[PDB]
Amino acid sequence: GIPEFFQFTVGPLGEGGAHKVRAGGTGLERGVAGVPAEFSIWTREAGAGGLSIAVEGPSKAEIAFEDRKDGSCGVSYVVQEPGDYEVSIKFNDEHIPDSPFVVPVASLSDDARRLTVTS
Amino acid sequence: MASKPEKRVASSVFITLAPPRRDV
Repeated sequence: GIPEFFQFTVGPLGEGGAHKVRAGGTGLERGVAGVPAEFSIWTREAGAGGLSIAVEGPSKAEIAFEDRKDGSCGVSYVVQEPGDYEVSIKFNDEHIPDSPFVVPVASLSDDARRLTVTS
Repeated sequence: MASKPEKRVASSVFITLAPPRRDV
């Protein structure tokens, strides 16, 4: 070896697809009590593998993959009630730094404050 | 306060990308 072009000396040894793993959408900012939400997840680059998704929160959120973007994977999920939802997506164990990501859901609170919705 | 219940509820599910037999 002799990269020096990083991609290996980068630091986090690339960790693998952890770099091509892209995830950006509105469902990646907030959700509402029992309201269908979704976000995009582009991939198809590192190569075949697995994608584990550990969700945690006051309720079990649903998940729905939809290949309808010409290239971006649409993962539609559904939250049940406000709180701090946490998801961990890893492409073949390539857990992105964000994972565990955070998805604050709000019931007519758009914020669910520990003083308004008071928990 | 001290949330008596340990953390909130938990959930675990996922899938995997495994296209048909490679033949490209």
